[PDB]
Amino acid sequence: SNDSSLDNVNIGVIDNIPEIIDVNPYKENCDKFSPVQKITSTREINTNIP
Amino acid sequence: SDTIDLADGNYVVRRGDGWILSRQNQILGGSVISNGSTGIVGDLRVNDNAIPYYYPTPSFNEEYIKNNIQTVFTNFTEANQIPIGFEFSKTAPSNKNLYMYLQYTYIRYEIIKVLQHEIIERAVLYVPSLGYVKSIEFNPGEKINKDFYFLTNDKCILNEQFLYKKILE
Ligand SMILES: [Mg+2]
Repeated sequence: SNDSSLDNVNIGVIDNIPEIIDVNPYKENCDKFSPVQKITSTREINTNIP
Repeated sequence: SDTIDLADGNYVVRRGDGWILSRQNQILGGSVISNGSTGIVGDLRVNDNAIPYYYPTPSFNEEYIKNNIQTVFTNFTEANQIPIGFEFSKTAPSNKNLYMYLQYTYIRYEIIKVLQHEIIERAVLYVPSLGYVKSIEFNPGEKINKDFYFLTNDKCILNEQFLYKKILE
């Protein structure tokens, strides 16, 4: 569990990899984006001691 | 080579196509065909076999060479991602055996430094262009010349070129 995780990332070799030009797309690569809604509930509690 | 008729400074030079390296002749492999058959040996210049070989100098590192060559001559970084094929076909005579071996050809680029009209520094880049095969018909146990197999120094199978451009500061 050492404080070192990106040691195996070699910037030089990565920078030498050419960009992806001829893309062979996969047709159904995404889902319908479903937004998440949230109703915030409020409690009302009484007290005599502050 | 020494004392060119050029002004002082740095130059990018194209030496032409058809350069084969020393001791690298038969490292690709060979084919033995016989008795009227036809052998076809070829390759596809893509990815790792298209990576150029660099030979830098203290003044001319890898980036200097690559950028200057690509600014003046053909951009080999873009062009080596597109696969390009080549092939050679040879037919064996009847009742005889023929051997054929393949070796890549290279574009030879140079970065030279001229000081008082005499070359004092030269760095060399080999860019893998295409291939070249050599063939010979052989008898069982026949001796073969040492020149057919082995190459001592880097040489150009075609006429050498010298296309120079002065690198501007
Ligand atoms: Mg170009």
